[PDB]
Amino acid sequence: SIYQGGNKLNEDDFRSHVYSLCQLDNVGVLLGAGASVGCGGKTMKDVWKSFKQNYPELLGALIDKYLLVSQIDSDNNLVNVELLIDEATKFLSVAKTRRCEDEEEEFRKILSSLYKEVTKAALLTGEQFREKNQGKKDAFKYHKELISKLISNRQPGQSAPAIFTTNYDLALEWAAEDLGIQLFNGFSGLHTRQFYPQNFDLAFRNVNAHYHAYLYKLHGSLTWYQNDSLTVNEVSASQAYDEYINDIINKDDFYRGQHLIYPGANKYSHTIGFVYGEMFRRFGEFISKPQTALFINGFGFGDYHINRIILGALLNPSFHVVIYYPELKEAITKVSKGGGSEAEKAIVTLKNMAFNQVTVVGGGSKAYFNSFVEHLPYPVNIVDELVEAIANLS
Amino acid sequence: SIYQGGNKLNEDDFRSHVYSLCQLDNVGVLLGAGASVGCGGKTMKDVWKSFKQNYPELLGALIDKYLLVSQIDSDNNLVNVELLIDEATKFLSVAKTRRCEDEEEEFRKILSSLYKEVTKAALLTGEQFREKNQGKKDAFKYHKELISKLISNRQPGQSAPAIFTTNYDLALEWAAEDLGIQLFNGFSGLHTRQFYPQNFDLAFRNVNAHYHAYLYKLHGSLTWYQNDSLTVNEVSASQAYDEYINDIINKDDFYRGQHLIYPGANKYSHTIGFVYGEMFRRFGEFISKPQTALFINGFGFGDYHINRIILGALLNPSFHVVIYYPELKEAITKVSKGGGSEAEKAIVTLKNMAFNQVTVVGGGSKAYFNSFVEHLPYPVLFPRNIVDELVEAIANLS
Amino acid sequence: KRELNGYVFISEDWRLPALGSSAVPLTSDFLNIIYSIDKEELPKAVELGVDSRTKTVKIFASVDKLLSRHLAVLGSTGYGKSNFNALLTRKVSEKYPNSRIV
Ligand SMILES: Nc1ncnc2c1ncn2[C@@H]1O[C@H](COP(=O)(O)OP(=O)(O)OC[C@H]2O[C@H](O)[C@H](O)[C@@H]2O)[C@@H](O)[C@H]1O
Ligand SMILES: Nc1ncnc2c1ncn2[C@@H]1O[C@H](COP(=O)(O)OP(=O)(O)OC[C@H]2O[C@H](O)[C@H](O)[C@@H]2O)[C@@H](O)[C@H]1O
Repeated sequence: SIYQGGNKLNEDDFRSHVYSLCQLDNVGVLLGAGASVGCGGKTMKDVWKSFKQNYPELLGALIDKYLLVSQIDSDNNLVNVELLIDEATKFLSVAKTRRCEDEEEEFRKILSSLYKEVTKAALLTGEQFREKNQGKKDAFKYHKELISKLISNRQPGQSAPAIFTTNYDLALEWAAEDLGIQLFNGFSGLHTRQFYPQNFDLAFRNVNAHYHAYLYKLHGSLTWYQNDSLTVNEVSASQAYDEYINDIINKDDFYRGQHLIYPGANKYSHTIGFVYGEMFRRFGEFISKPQTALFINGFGFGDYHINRIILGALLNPSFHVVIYYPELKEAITKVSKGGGSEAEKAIVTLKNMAFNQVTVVGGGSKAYFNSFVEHLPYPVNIVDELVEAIANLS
Repeated sequence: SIYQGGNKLNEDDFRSHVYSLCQLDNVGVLLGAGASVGCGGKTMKDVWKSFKQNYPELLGALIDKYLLVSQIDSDNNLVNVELLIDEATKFLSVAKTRRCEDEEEEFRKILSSLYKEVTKAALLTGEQFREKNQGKKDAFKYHKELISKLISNRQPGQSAPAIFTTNYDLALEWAAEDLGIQLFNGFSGLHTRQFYPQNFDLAFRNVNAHYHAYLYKLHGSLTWYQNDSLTVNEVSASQAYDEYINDIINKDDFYRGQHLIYPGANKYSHTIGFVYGEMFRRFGEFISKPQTALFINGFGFGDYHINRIILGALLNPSFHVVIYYPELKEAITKVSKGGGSEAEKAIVTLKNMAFNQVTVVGGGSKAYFNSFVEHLPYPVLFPRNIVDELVEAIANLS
Repeated sequence: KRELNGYVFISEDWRLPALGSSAVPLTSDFLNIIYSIDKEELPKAVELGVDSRTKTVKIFASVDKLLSRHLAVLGSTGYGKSNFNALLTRKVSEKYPNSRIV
């Protein structure tokens, strides 16, 4: 269940260890696409397997003529969607630049289907996505508790909590508005909202006598786009749905070009890559400070750069990491024969090394998100009666 | 085997005495040509043997005609090579000025043979002298230990250790570069490196809430030369090997004039003698400070000026010295019969004289460089790998 | 103190630490070193238990002082009196079957 260098642990000692590590100067959590399935999300391999069956005709071209997908991974559903989209975008640009009508019209069809597939599972509410106060729903009962536990555990006169994520949905932002706190995502403005990297160095205070957290998105969001002005903008959910989401989902053929920013596409341009570079640099800088604690869950360890930066950061003897991996049993069985994928080697190797600050969890299903939020320390509804008073007069 | 004040001493008391001497204000060491024997070097006797073996026809011109070497010293292999080189670099200049062709032509061959024989014994690695990361090998395992030991015994606010040597090889630089320590040797610049005598008075500090030492070379180095500019330049090993070392080692007759600075040859020019003068003056200035402790290892006590300077410094009541000498017994036996050489007489006179400031260690194989490093103390809280595993994991991570 | 390549333990109640000495917490390695016995009688010991504070240190005991002198056990009812006797007898039998216990 719980391993650290080769020994077991119980529930109480693990809780005490978690509480001890939640007191250092800097605390940050890294989240992946696996933590969004508990509220209506889908796994990437689910998207791939639902895509190849829906468009069997297109799957032949991706493998036979352009050599963009390996057949073995397609059988094993080991295809990375982000890299596929990023590499497919530049083919269309090259075809347009060289004026090849056949290749251009062929490529204009695959991207529409791919974007329809990827954006279908990111709504999390269906048609009701364009409504108000979505954070009051049942599915977001855990996110509010996690945010409240993270904020309330910080001592006075200390740094603000840091949150990292990879999913490009609004699930983690819906709870913030209903809770009543302020999240600085690097943007500022209402009528014409723009991007300012210096926004990450601000803090509130009371002139006559506190709620703020920092969020980074390493792969963008659904509300970010570049409207031909060579500048980045942000809009609301209703505005985005009225602008382009509805047409993409409903219409069969609707593609425009290098206009949307998700899930990490159009990196070739020198204007869009700025955001990704800034976010990655800020992520790298954070884990290089002394007295830091890092929590990882729902990450498949498939990103080579993240693994490399994590491994290289362990040379500091004051660096702590907590990692969850529900599929450690199949990993250890696979590595016993000296075989497996790169992710298998990455996850297994991090156990047979000599360092007492590295924690690995392989409890099969013990490493789920609702249990992870439960493990956080907590202290040991008054507006519930005014509803009747409001209903009295209407 | 261990004498101080004319009385024997055991191992534990000696080890406790050595530790107490490392807490003084000033600490310095002095090394000789014997300290590099375990890394692949040679002593002066081996050099003279090889020279008089490989070039037997040239000994006649040196002994019978120009009266540069005596037969008795030649037989016993007790010839001062650097003094011979210095004295030979003068006949050539006189002959060149006076316009005597045959004398000018003979000394070119003589000096070419001498340099070819003396240069080959200092590379320490052979053809891999021009490669990189030479400090990661296992032959330099004890120099790093010595450097780490001397640095970690200094409390904050105290001075930095100083190292003196009479070698002209790159062992200490290679050892120090691997550890991540910066040595000051009075040179600055990269594309044009020059000699500034005032650089010996600088130290580092941090402004973000570092570690260094000093190195004095009393006889020069292989990477120092002067090229028609009336100034001294320093280059890396690769440039020296590609410029003149390869020609020196692998050519029949190839000699140039006042170009090389080692082992103290061209002292008749006021531009070159400045470096030697400053290097020797700082040594004499160092040992005149109160509360000073000095270790000696690998020095043959064949020099007059160093002996005179060391003897004079004992008049102060706060100067302590520790000496190592493998051949104490033979020197004691030879002198008691009325014979012996100058070094043996000097060391016996030092041993006999009654002082608590002088310690002499002699045991044969117990007075070597490897044993000397062991006596200095490890701090208890010094940590001791995982870094190799991390580097291998990173390298294998595609 | 530090030895040539290892460490030994000697205690005399007349040496005291100097003033201004820094204070540090103790790791389990130093705890292991403190209870270490002479290198001559290492394989002549019997395991006893593990401390409750760290639960990572092994406590041994040489046979010489284990059984040369006499002994007595004091405690309340059922608190490791008969259990300890049975366990110690079993261990000394396992280490040396030649032993006799009545
Ligand atoms: N309900 C759950 N609760 C907690 N963890 C879960 C749950 N369901 C699954 N997991 C874990 O969630 C993880 C998902 O495994 P993988 O299939 O590799 O994830 P992905 O395909 O979505 O992409 C993974 C990342 O790769 C990309 O680069 C992005 O960074 C993505 O975030 C596993 O550990 C599951 O056990
Ligand atoms: N492994 C060893 N460790 C220590 N000492 C050793 C070792 N091997 C030999 N020895 C002894 O180390 C000594 C080496 O003697 P030499 O190299 O001729 O003396 P120098 O280096 O002073 O000669 C250069 C001098 O020339 C100028 O005039 C300056 O005076 C220079 O110092 C012998 O006793 C060896 O037995």
